[PDB]
Amino acid sequence: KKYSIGLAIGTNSVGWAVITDEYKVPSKKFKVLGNTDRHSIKKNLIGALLFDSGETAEATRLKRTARRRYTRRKNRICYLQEIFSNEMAKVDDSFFHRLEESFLVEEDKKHERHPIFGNIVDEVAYHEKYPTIYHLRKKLVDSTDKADLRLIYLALAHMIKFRGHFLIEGDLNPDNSDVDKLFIQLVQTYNQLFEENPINASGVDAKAILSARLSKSRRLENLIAQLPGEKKNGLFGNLIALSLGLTPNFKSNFDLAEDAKLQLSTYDDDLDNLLAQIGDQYADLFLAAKNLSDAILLSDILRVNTEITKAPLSASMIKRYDEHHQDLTLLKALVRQQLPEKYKEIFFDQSKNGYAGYIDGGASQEEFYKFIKPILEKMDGTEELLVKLNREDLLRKQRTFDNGSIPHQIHLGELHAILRRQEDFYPFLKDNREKIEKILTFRIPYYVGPLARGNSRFAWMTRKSEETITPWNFEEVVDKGASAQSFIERMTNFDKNLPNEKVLPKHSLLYEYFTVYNELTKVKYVTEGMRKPAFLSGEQKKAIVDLLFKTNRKVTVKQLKEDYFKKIECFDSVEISGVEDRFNASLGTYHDLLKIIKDKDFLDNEENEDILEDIVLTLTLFEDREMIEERLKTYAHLFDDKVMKQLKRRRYTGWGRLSRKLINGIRDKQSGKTILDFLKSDGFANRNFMQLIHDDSLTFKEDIQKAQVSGQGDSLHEHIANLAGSPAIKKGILQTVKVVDELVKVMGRHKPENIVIEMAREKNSRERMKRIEEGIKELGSQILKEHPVENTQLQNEKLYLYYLQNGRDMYVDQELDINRLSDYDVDAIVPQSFLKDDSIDNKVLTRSDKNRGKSDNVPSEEVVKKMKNYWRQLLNAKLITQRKFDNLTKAERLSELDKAGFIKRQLVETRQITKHVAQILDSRMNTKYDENDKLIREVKVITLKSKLVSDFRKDFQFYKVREINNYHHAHDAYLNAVVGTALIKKYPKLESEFVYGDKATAKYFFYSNIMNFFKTEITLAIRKRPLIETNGETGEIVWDKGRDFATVRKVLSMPQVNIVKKTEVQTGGFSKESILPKRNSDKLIARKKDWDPKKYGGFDSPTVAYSVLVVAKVEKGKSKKLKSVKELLGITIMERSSFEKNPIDFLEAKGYKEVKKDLIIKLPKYSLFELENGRKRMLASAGELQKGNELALPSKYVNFLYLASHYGSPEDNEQKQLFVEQHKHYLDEIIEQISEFSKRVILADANLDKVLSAYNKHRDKPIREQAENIIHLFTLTNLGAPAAFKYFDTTIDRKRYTSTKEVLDATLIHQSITGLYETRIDLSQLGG
RNA sequence: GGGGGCCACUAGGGACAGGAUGUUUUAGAGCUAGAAAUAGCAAGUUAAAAUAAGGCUAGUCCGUUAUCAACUUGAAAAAGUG
DNA sequence: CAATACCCATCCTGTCCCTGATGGTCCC
DNA sequence: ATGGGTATTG
Ligand SMILES: [K+]
Ligand SMILES: [K+]
Ligand SMILES: [K+]
Ligand SMILES: [K+]
Ligand SMILES: [K+]
Ligand SMILES: [K+]
Ligand SMILES: [K+]
Ligand SMILES: [K+]
Ligand SMILES: [K+]
Ligand SMILES: [K+]
Ligand SMILES: [K+]
Ligand SMILES: [K+]
Ligand SMILES: [Mg+2]
Ligand SMILES: [Mg+2]
Repeated sequence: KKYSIGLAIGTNSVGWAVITDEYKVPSKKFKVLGNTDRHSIKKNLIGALLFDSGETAEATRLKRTARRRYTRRKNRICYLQEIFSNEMAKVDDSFFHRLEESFLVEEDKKHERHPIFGNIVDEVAYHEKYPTIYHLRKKLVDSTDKADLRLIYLALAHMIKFRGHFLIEGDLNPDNSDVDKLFIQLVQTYNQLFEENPINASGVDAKAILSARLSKSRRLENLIAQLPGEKKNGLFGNLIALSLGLTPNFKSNFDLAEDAKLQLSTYDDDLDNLLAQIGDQYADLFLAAKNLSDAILLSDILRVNTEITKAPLSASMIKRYDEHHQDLTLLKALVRQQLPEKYKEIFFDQSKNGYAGYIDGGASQEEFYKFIKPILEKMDGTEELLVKLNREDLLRKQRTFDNGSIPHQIHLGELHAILRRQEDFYPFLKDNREKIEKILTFRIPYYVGPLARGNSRFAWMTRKSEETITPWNFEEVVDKGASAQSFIERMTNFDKNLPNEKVLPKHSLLYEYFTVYNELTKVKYVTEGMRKPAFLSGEQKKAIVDLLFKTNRKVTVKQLKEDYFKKIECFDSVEISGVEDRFNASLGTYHDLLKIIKDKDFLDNEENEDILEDIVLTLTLFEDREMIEERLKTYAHLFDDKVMKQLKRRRYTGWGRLSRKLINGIRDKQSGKTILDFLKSDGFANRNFMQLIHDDSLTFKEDIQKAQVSGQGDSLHEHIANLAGSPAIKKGILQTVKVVDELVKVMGRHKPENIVIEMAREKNSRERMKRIEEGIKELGSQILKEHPVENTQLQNEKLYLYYLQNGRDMYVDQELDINRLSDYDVDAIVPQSFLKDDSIDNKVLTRSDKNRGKSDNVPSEEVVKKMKNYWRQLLNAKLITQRKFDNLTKAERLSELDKAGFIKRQLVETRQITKHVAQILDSRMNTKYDENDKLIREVKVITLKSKLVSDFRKDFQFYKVREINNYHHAHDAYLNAVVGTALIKKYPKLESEFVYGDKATAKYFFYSNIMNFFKTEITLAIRKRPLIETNGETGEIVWDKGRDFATVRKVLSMPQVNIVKKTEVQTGGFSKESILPKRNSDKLIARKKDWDPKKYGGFDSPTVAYSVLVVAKVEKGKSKKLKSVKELLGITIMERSSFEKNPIDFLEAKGYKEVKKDLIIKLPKYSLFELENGRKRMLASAGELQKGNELALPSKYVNFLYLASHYGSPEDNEQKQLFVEQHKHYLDEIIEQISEFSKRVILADANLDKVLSAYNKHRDKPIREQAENIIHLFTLTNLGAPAAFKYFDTTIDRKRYTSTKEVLDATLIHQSITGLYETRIDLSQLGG
């Protein structure tokens, strides 16, 4: 009794099948438990587990961090209130109490309902005086009078509660950067550097032009237009563009070779890098430009003169309010005069998108502008209002979405101003001025995380002392250093060879020395007289390092040949091997530090090694400039303040993969030399890192083995979670392992012969729009400016390719037409006959694919000559990738080995995740070791790609139609088992390539014809094969083409297939997040304990974690007479912990009495119930059901639907077409099969009748179209939740099962993971 | 085949610190002519508070991921059962 | 009860770690 | 997006 297992691992499914020697699927009687008359049941050993997608932790994390932010904002306000407590108690002893209960209805308010003052007169007077908070803010900033303390608190609290971003380090408002003066200083430094070519900037109103609410390039065009004989791409134009935020190219301005693209948003290097070529001579010039950027940016936020107020922000908000008032008055009068019938709809209808809906309804600024633009264009006198509308500056509010550009420094300026104003009248303000400022300014450093005390699995902070941390004691109670170190050390890897050693920083000098020597030691060179290529000696390698690697950032092969072999060795022709074009490794950190410290002798002295290694470490471990300075202070005596400042400014990111103790630490017992010592010099063997750690002559290997530790073993689940993959496929993996365990238990604990596994292949429009916007603005093209596109629009392949190609053909240097995209072609770079890649990375939009060249290869050489420059531009704009660029440019460098490789890649799985699944299964099956202490592989784990069984299905007409039912997962698993076992039986030599564990034309031919042994006749550029295919060596039979195909057909035709939808408790949010308005409904859920939703609104739509069958009695009528009931009670996710802590008390609180504690059945989502005539339902909620049956459509109809819908040789195409038309009656039959199914199980009379009418309406339609829509028809029959579908143009809405009463008398079915083991409970025997 | 260092390019996972809206109740005295329904007009831009109910471990912490047929013995974790 | 239509929080900045996919190079 | 909650109409 031998057998194999076939598995199909997917993101929502795991298919499984058991096969025997004859590729047959067994069938057993399985015991049935429960209280029904059935004691056993016949099961086929084939099925598929279904489950909802595994979810990512992203949403949970976002909610967690937002939670923390709300807590901490509340704490900011609490600090501020604690500061005011005593003096406010002297002014108004209940002010903060009125504030805390501002939400409460007056009935529930324990104080006066007017918050600020507590009487109606003063409150109305306040609001008349300061219609917005910014009015009071500006007053307190500018005025010299003593203010009411409550008014002060309100302004300061408004600044603290909404403080603004911190994306700008340092302080702000350096003389308030009025744009004219920075523009003038730019002109001045430009005229300083170019006295012969000066710019006349007189009469140019830079303030208006650069601060205008216009696009960057348009403001650039305006300013350039104000300068005759001066162009936008010149030096000054490029500087103004850089100040406006564009990406100008300074190459052409200074006749550069290096492309000097600069954007102020790598710039720190990109400027230094550039300055080198033209000197520091020009630095100040560019600097006078950078400042302007700041000013321009501030001109976006502060739209008022900054010399009339120290509150430019609040003044600009008041400008908004005043223009809103004026424009609203004018608009009201205009509409009164010209369109008097619309006035109401505009100013009274909250449902309409007029001013009413804009202020009181749900209309956004954008929706209101869209609603009122035609009304303004239709009337007269609205020209200025239309101008303000198109500038997005009409009837503006003050609390909006574009306020994210307001830095915290501005709010801080106004806060500090108010403090210095009123600290003269209150002493507690003066003595707590810096404290309040710190309340506004303090941020938890990202490298500290939560300030937990041992109850957060996310926390890592170390405390210098054990006491409550506040904004003013943070630097003292918290260890910024140890916390910033643990921030990274908990996420970095250790050296795999020496597990207890930390890896080196990636940009470590020692690490880069290692990499360069390791690459340089395998180089070989030949000259004319030499007999054989030779290695570089230790002396030669040191000479190359000193002369070349320590003088150029990158060392090319040309530099090696000329600057060394010619200069030193006196060789006119030298052939180099082991390195191509240039060296991969390089001593970049050496050159950074040589620029910064300018002491080459310091860098070359081995004595300073340690120090340098520390510095880089410090520069990499930390990112806070203050901390970097504090750490580098111990070397302050070695460098000037210039060098030390330049040194603290430089920072590195990322870490290496080896430890210092491996590179330059452990030494060989006899040589005393470390690894790096062998790299620098190793006789005439020049052994690299791998050889060094594998030669038994040396002790490196033995010490590596000894250093190895294993630690604690993960559980299966722990091991799977720590894998690298999408959590959905990990859910699939774990379910697969559980399935295999249960299947082995079914077979009497006998382990299978083989296990064949296949793994399915694997918001976004926002990323697409970002890709194109960046590529086109980096490109500098106005095709996006004239052709606007929305994010959704990029879900079209051809249009997305159009924008990625800048509207040009990719094989011809010509423009493409948008409206002609239907006439163009989308071609694969490397042909899909070789690389089955259908992504944008291997596809190209061209006018005609003929223009690619020959279709059997990579684009021809002529196209590459024509288009390499344009492709390089698309590559630098990141519109095409480097892999795409390399495949496009391969003709100047496709070989037969490449084709053999592509074909093998289509068949041999190499994804690491599938190998991990194979490793898990193999280590669970094969556990014993032989006499040589080598693993005994009883169970062979084979892995296959989907194309094998796909091609098998299409070649032998075992077609799949996914929409008919869920049987195709299990069928895929079965075919996988069969194909894999037969394949390794026929060619055992291929075990290496397909089983886990330890000429180009020949392999091309072989791997292309590997699957031909199944066929009877093969036509290959006609040969015929025997009926019985056997193994050549063993003589064992692998495939009988007369009998085994019939076996496969019978297995696919079997109607009983164990589909099991995984029952899962629901988790996540309590309910819909929308805070609904007050309503007289018990569906409303209180957002806080005392906030009765009928007064305050609240949530609805709670999510049921799982339902519960309650058999009890409830009071009835005014007499409270106990009446026995049996019903489904949905325990909501929020009620879950309370219900589980004590279920009797929970249920009695809900109203139930005398609950039978033993008849309480937990029913998760998708719980299975069987009713009459085999009709099945799954629990969707406590009050709704999903379809629970599969429609087992016969195989002839499945194949007919495949062929007819257009889901080879022209003669075979004709035979298939002829079979379609000869079996046309199948159509009606299929309908019949659906109807009898629906009437039996679905029970949607209206829908089935509408569908029958639709089918009888389109009987004259073409057969292909009718079949395509019959495919849609199965949405009515499909397992699971009902959904709407369309038969041609008729739309069928979903019939829901809005009542769960019937299942209380049906039979509940508990299934094991495979569905082979059942427990069935007659629920009709409960109640009375 | 499997594994490693490097280079180049991409696709995804995880954690932290922050920003702007939104929503909800209250506050921002609506007025007049009618008894009222209702008519006419005025006004509107702002704020406070909450933003998973809440928890104990009381931290400027934690509360939406992963995991879950049934049954026996189990406080549970977990084994066992056809 | 049955059918029907409607609703559903959104957007953004920064710092950092990790694997895996493809191509290439040098090795065990 | 899907698919369960909700109010409306009946
Ligand atoms: K009261
Ligand atoms: K000009
Ligand atoms: K609104
Ligand atoms: K190279
Ligand atoms: K860093
Ligand atoms: K010094
Ligand atoms: K879920
Ligand atoms: K879950
Ligand atoms: K490699
Ligand atoms: K916020
Ligand atoms: K009001
Ligand atoms: K289950
Ligand atoms: Mg809270
Ligand atoms: Mg708000």
